[PDB]
Amino acid sequence: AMGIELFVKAGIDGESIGNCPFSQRLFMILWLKGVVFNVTTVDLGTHPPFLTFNGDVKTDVNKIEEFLEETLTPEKYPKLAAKHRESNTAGIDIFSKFSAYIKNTKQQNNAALERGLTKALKKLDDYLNTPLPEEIDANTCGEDKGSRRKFLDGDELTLADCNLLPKLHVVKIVAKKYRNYDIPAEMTGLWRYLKNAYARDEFTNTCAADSEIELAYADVAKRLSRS
Repeated sequence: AMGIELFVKAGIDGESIGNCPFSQRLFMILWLKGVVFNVTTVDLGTHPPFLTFNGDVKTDVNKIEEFLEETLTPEKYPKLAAKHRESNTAGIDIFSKFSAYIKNTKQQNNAALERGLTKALKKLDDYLNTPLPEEIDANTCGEDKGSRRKFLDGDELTLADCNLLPKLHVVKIVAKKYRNYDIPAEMTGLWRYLKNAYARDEFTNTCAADSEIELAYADVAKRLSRS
């Protein structure tokens, strides 16, 4: 549990944080562990973020996640794994539906691709509004018999949030910029969750700027040119 050097994507100015949900994932985990670590922004290009632990390189973000959760343990470090399996699968198809949506150039497919994104957002909204069994037991449910928990697994950030929140933020920023798409406000559980994340330094201070996320997709997101 020493000598941790994180390497994340650099923004256009060479110093600030670039757009990379996987970089922010690892940045959030390390921060939420309370471990001492340094972070460096580098070009990276198409390469994934990575870290060194006591001078040994660790690669592959999912393997890095397991290594950190197994190496930084109680009592000195908190366990961050979600306790509910549904927390690990909630929202899993959102990024892929968003990507297919912003990449299509045919106006004929836009409505179906938008409904697919909206539906995948709605399943995530349902999970965040359905009370977890401990909330029902604790009678901590909202007056509407709905969940008021702050994040996927409970009121604490878990590894599943470190995965999903960077991607969901990118979806919000990019779908708005390049399709004028708004995550419906009636998705109150999804919006409660995003705003809970925006209120936490661990997300906000590891986040790439709005302009950075939008510019990073300027070649990826396509205009509805063809019919």
